[PDB]
Amino acid sequence: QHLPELCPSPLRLVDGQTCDIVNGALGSPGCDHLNGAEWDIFIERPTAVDTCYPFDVPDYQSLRSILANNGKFEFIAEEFQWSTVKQNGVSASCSRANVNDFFNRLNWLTGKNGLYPLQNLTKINNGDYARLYIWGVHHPPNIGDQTNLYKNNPGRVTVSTKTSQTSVVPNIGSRPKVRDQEGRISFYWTIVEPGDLIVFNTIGNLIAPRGHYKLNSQKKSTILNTAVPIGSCVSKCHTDRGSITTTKPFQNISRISIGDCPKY
Amino acid sequence: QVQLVQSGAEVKKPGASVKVSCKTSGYTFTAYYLHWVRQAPGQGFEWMAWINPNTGDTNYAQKFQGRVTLSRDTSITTAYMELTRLRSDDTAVYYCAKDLTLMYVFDSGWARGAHDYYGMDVWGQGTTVAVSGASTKGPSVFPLAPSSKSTSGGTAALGCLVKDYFPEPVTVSWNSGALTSGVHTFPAVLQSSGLYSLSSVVTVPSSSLGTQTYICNVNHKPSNTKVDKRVEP
Amino acid sequence: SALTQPASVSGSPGQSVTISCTGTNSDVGTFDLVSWYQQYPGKAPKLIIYEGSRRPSGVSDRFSGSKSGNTASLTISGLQAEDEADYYCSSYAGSVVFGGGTKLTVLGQPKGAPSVTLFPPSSEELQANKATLVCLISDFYPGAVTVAWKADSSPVKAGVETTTPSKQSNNKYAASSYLSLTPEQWKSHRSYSCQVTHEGSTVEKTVAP
Ligand SMILES: *[C@@H]1O[C@H](CO[C@@H]2O[C@@H](C)[C@@H](O)[C@@H](O)[C@@H]2O)[C@@H](O[C@@H]2O[C@H](CO[C@@H]3O[C@@H](C)[C@@H](O)[C@@H](O)[C@@H]3O)[C@@H](O[C@@H]3O[C@H](CO)[C@@H](O)[C@H](O)[C@@H]3O)[C@H](O)[C@H]2NC(C)=O)[C@H](O)[C@H]1NC(C)=O
Repeated sequence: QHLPELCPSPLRLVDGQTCDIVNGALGSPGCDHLNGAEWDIFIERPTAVDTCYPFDVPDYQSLRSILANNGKFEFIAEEFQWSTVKQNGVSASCSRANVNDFFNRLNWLTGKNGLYPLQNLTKINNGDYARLYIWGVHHPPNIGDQTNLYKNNPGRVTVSTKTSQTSVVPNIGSRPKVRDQEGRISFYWTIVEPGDLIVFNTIGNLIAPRGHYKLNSQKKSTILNTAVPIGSCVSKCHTDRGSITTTKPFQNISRISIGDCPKY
Repeated sequence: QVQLVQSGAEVKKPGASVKVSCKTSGYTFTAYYLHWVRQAPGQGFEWMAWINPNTGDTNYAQKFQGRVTLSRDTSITTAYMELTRLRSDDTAVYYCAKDLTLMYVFDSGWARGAHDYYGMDVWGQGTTVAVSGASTKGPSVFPLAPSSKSTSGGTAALGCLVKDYFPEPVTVSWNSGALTSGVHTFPAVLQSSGLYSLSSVVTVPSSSLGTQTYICNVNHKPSNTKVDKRVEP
Repeated sequence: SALTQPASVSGSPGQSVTISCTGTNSDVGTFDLVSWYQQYPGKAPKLIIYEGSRRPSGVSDRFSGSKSGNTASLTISGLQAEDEADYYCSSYAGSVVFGGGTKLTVLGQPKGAPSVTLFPPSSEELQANKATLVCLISDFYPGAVTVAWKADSSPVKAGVETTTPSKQSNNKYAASSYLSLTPEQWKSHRSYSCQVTHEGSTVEKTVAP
């Protein structure tokens, strides 16, 4: 026996209205409501759709679970300074209130008139928390756009730390039409512990971040995909299709259980 | 190779309306702004308004808000600029110029945040617009005599006056083109009545006085007038 | 919104000429990134330097601009050959601001020789009572020529027209000044003079009825 309503009574629930937890951290037009909220269990609706620029996340499974298990959506505003470039590039596929907008937590760079010189900027972390930086690399659908946006045929993105380094040179190719845009973005992540530094260096094709996140690891936070909505009853246990409020330790309902719940 | 073609020169009576067309070539007409600027005789340039070829957005100056009005045509790149209720003050060479800033990339869907001015890198050849309150009419030609006292071997000059002609250019030739050496056509002088006046002179030998017949040929195509005048001592 | 420029710049060939640019309080001191232009007589202007110091594809290295506080300057260090033109300047002060313009003069010898020729009114003008006099100045190098009419040693200012000096085919200049009056004013006076003050030598032409 199970209830058809999710009840948060002691736990902390967040309704991901039109936003997957990954697009929620990027700052898509529909994901303004989620920003600035902690949670123990994030409900991810299967009706969540893409709204902004078409993109793809290598190792998407890791970034999804890491963002989930921390339970903190607070964003630290860190002022980056970019040299001899034009920032705040917007897109038409990413429409926010019918104004040509971009990711609320990201920054798109383009050359100004005649050049895109070598960028060299660092931010050493000495805080009492680990920092998560979310950045992307833009792939032009034509070689001609590669010189109009970034004034370089061999673009490059090299985001390094004290232990790792990831050098990516974008590949140019025509992708199928996704909201009238044949260009894709590859998003990567790099975690910086206290006493570690993060370096940014790009001769072209960078989706720069407007800051970083706060990381509280080894904390109880998880995610769940379901269509059942939230109710108003009292329970510490939630399953794949409802809440369970029984005392019998053996209940045959589901295998996905969160909390102090009776076994299979 | 980038070029800007502008509509021909026009003359309007005060209170009328003027429309000028600018047709771009060799560049994506919707990827840049478009400016309109005039330059008065002996004066500097004065900007009027800009237009967004991709959206049709416009922004005028206070001096021309309510009279000028821009328009854009996506096919064949012709922009326009209509000025209503023009007056005798607005006599200027109107230019059409492309701003250097790129604002859109249609394949990658990119757009610039706002607009900043850097420079107008391409200009149109210019449209000369004249606004005067007078009537079109042909010139009044009158001769001008040679020197009064002369000896053998010394040069003497005789001219040909042109007066009271409203539309701009006149073409003067001597002996239907046979007499070329010495011909110097002086530029006109705008009077306080509105009509111009110039003169064409030519140096000739003093021994040829009365021997060779000299006739100035003046042509005024606007009112279709052609006047030939012989000069005698 | 001033963006003031000098009225003229004079320089000898082979040396450098500097054309400065200043505005009002904080109007030009606005992240300058200024532009410049070069306009030949009777031609459309061209963009020579944008963003204050950068050149586009085509301009030789002789053209250059620099930042001097509130002033922005332009240096032409090459053997000036065909740099005689009107130089303008433009920035952004709410609505794109333009400078007055500075004309550069390539150096050349004066070789002054006006050779004024005054011509009496023709009989057909006197019939039509137009009564117009013709003075023709030519073959002088400098920029401006000053003219002043006087009849019977009395200065005449009512009914006089003067044109801008015009560059001839042999790089010299010329101009023509007119005088409109009535036949009853011409027959009564005994002489009509035309004085051209041209950096030292007055013309001596005078017509007698
Ligand atoms: C990128 O910048 C770093 C320096 O740091 C960044 O830029 C500074 C100007 C400043 O804004 C700072 O805030 C910012 O974080 C440059 O790194 C320097 O590298 C030099 C060595 O050669 C170059 O780098 C190495 C790693 C290789 O990539 C080579 O191919 C490069 O040519 C170092 O300079 C020397 O360091 C000695 C240390 O004992 C010192 O004694 C010497 O006097 C000399 O300075 C230096 O290690 C390093 N500088 C710093 C501050 O770390 C780097 O060159 C820039 N460019 C690139 C492409 O990375």
